[PDB]
Amino acid sequence: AERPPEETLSLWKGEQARLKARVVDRDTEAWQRDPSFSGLQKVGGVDVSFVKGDSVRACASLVVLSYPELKVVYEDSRMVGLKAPYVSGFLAFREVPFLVELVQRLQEKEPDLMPQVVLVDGNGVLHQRGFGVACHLGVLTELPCIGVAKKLLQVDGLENNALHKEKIVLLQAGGDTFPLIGSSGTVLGMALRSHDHSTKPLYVSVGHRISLEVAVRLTHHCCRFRIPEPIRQADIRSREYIRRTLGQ
Ligand SMILES: [K+]
Ligand SMILES: [Mg+2]
Repeated sequence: AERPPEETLSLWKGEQARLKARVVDRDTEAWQRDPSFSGLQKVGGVDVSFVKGDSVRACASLVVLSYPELKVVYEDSRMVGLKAPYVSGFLAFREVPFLVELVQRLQEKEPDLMPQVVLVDGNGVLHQRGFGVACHLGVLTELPCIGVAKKLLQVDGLENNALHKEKIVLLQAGGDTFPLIGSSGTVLGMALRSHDHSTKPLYVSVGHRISLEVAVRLTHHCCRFRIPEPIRQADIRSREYIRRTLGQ
């Protein structure tokens, strides 16, 4: 509903700094150091869709897909009540509690389908304070997480200016990338052209327990369309559930 007061945003910033010390930005799973990701069998995807008329009602979805076939083997959607509006840089405080609850519900119902990695709609370390929603989910669940964003977060001097759009033009095939370098010189993420018949890139960053190069290549391998299939299937389910709720 209402934008949070400065007292709340300060506490949220403090919480992000405390948790950021737990981010692991290298590979820690045997399949991640395999040239073909042999051993990777389950890739997760999450989405939260907010109802057009209601600032309280939302639908959170978790899917698990087989790898490499990308078939849905687990799905869960839930209507939830929002506690916070969208504020850029504080996305996790609007939705990460629902995602954690979705992972806990999977652990109770189908523990053998726990994903080995989760694609999250939104940034990881490409973030105002280096701790976006993909890092936040990763630290709370200890699952490997990848941040996949559909627009460029303009932090650390990153801009969607004419030079950025030129670089996008040079991305000519599915799988082409260019690095996102902050003013500090740090590599924050990668722009990725995710398939041959899309021109607007994805922006991929490390969430937790994965390296950037592995994060980018896996994201590419999950793309049948622009949006990686685990996120895409969670989107589809969240919106269908909202539709059926309003009657349709
Ligand atoms: K989402
Ligand atoms: Mg989505």
